[PDB]
Amino acid sequence: MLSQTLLEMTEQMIEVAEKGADRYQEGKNSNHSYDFFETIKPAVEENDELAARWAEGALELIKVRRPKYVHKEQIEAVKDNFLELVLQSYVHHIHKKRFKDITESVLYTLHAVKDEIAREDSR
Repeated sequence: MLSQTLLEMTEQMIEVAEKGADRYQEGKNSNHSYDFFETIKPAVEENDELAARWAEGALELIKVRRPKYVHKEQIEAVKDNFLELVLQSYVHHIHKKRFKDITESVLYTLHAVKDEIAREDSR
């Protein structure tokens, strides 16, 4: 792989998360029934694939050279929170505070990985 791929995947997840946050808020304000098999399920499946490939790349990144601000446990925690964030953006059952907490957690780790990449890619 190239750090370039990881970076793109990182930015893709950030966008999924930010667009997800807006979808969540819009759903709480004025609910809309999203289709399960045609929209929700495929969104989770696609993002599940994205998250897995990202994690493997992120983990590779930290093994080759010990990064300054990102560690394994942090990378591993993204998956479950990210997937919950995706599902809830459509069904929005969880409360505002909880949605914010997982979104904040996911975004920070994503930004951290992004920072490490840029820092090490610039030598």
